[PDB]
Amino acid sequence: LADLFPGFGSEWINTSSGRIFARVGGDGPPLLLLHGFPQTHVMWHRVAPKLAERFKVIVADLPGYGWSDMPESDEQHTPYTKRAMAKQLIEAMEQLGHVHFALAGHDRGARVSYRLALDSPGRLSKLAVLDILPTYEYWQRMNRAYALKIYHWSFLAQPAPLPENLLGGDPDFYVKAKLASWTRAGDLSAFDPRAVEHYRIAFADPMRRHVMCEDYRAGAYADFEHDKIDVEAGNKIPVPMLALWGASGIAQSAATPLDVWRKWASDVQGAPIESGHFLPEEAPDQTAEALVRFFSA
Amino acid sequence: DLADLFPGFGSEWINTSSGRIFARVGGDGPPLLLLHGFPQTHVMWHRVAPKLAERFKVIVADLPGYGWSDMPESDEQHTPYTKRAMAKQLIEAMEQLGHVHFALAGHDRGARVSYRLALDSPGRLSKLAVLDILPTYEYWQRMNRAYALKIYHWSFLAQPAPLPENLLGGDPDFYVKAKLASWTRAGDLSAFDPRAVEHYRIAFADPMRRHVMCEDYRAGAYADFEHDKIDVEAGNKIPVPMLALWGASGIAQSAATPLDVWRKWASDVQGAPIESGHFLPEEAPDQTAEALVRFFS
Repeated sequence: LADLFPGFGSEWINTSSGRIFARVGGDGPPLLLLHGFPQTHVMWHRVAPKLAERFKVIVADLPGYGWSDMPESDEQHTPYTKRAMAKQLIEAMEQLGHVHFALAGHDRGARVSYRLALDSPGRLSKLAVLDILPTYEYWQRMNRAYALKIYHWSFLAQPAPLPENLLGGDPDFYVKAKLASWTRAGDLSAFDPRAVEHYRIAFADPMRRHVMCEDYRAGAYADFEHDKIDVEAGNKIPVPMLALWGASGIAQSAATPLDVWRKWASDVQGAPIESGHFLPEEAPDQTAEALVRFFSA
Repeated sequence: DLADLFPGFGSEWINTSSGRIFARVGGDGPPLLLLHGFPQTHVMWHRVAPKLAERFKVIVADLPGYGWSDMPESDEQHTPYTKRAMAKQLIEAMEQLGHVHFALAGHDRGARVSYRLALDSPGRLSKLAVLDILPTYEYWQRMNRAYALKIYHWSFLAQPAPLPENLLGGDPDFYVKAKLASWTRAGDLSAFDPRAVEHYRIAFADPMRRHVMCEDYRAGAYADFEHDKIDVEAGNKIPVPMLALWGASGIAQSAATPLDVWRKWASDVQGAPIESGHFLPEEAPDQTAEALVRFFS
């Protein structure tokens, strides 16, 4: 597997729920980058160098993803709820001495991020979320059109071992299909093939696939419940936040992203980027510029 | 290999302009067509059809593309697997038997054919019974988080080929058994005759058959919904006396109280819950059979 972060260190961060793998590079204020599904921390490899010019950039595999340890799940999918993941990453950052940090997340990692910001806003200086709306909003917008677009939200949340069993016949196909289907071009051309091999290898592990289903199961249940509480309580993220979404990404299919994020966040700015879902790989320069600008003041 | 679950029924290959319809035919009296759904074949009627064959000419047909019926070539609109096309094809099949006015009971996909048949060609039907469905439009209209999770396969199987085909290919025996079990009251396969499960398993083992099923679901997400929408918007009601049966633990009762729903779609509908999951004729054969004989005779 290729090293896509030349000069970045490698950290195995112990937490109470398992080790968090991260690449660490740069200097300056700490910036935690969180990938999503079906990816690993390497999806940041095209923007993290630019960030590392200005920030101490920690590029972490989510709990259960990549090379992070996989906590055993339970009937409530607890370790794969974003609340739990957020607590675990808070612990990881504390192990590095980062109790107040900037956070950019993509996809599942963005869900961890905004849940972190709701649960533990004091930990964040600024938050960027890439190509998501809150989990509650996706579910609340789950009509025919969206159920077809993000069918995987309900498919991967089916009780084990149904998606696991189907995924296991040809894991390569599914990970490549999801990477391709959510890009602007509809193929794998936006990705570095070395990055794709990282994603594919991670997906080849039946336990990693199970974790991904657990993440989606949490996404269908506890994550939704946690968001529902906040949205019904009018809890808003108080951390200044950037919502970036791809013009051809997933978030803009459900709804206009800034309008939605303004319901969740008291201090949100937003920008579309001409890109499919995978902003940092499809549009690394625009993404990296957006993030540097936002986190730089 | 495959048991004959209709002793004393004939076996008829009915030619149509779109391919052969396989049917078991027994009994004498007014013709009654029984249509199975997914992921089953005509043999799902094996426990109720002999009771029906006491008073009716019972024709127990595999849906177009299912079971042993031929698989018409699909197209980009999934035309042959739209319920309107399957209804047309079954009307033609019944015409080959000289049945231009018949009773019709359908379960699951076959019930969708049946009510579409009733809407498109109500003169063809004396009486219609639909088992454990609401109209396709209603499922999509009701689409929300809860229904999305419950009937996730509506969106999963409707994904563009070859995504669901490849996934189903990962563990087809598991999938068909999981569907059967998960939609019963028991939650396992104990309501089924193992010889019937063998029929369903073998049908499901054929990739071409699985492709047809995905075509059926793709139709169900697109054209079938559009056809239904036209009828809702025109206020077109089914004028054929109809019986809506649903499993107290079935799919239909979740989304909305089925009689109340069907009364929007049909002018003369009676309904009854059956103490069963989705597979009324197999989980509750006596209760189902009685209800059908009472209604049809």
